[PDB]
Amino acid sequence: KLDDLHHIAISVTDVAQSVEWYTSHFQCRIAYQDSTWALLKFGNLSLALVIPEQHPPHIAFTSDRAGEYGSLKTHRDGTRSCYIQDPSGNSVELMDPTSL
Amino acid sequence: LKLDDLHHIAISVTDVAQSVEWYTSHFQCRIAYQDSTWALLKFGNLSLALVIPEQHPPHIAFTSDRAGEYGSLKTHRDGTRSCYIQDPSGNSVELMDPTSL
Ligand code: NI
Ligand code: NI
Repeated sequence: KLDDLHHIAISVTDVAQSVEWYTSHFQCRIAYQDSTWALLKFGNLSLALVIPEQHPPHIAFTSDRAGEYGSLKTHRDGTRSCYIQDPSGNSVELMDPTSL
Repeated sequence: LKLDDLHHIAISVTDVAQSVEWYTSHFQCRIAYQDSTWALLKFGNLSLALVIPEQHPPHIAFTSDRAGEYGSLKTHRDGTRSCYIQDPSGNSVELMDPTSL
């Protein structure tokens, strides 16, 4: 039972400009969008386009042991996750599968 | 109608050996490939690549029925094919020919 990626947040310089580009190149759906970040649903996961000042980039995994690495925070959408960094300084989020 | 997939992500790390240890410790994932310049970790729904940026550039790869419409496809040693374009912010984007997978 391999852990899954849940979503990847990459830095962009202009959210509307990015959403225009990704949706014209890729078969995807705009799940959420304002002026500081956007979320694009793909078939196997979702891609957040983020202004790093407003929403830092990161990669999120599901983990049965997310709690063992940090205290789970509850988000407005009802899911639970915590953040850590890998040895390089990359932001890694561990989603609580039970909160999905 | 049918959504495209993210096929893999390659993120920059400072040290491939240590990064492999960390990810394989924190997550249920399989090492699929590894050298001193990069590694490929198999998760459930895609693969994660850990690259030294100066050897293998970080990028996100998507499967696309129209990959060849955006750039000339390149058959890689492993048989698969893909082009590389750039998003407005300069993020490297690889498009995979689904028939080559
Ligand atoms: Ni997140
Ligand atoms: Ni690639």
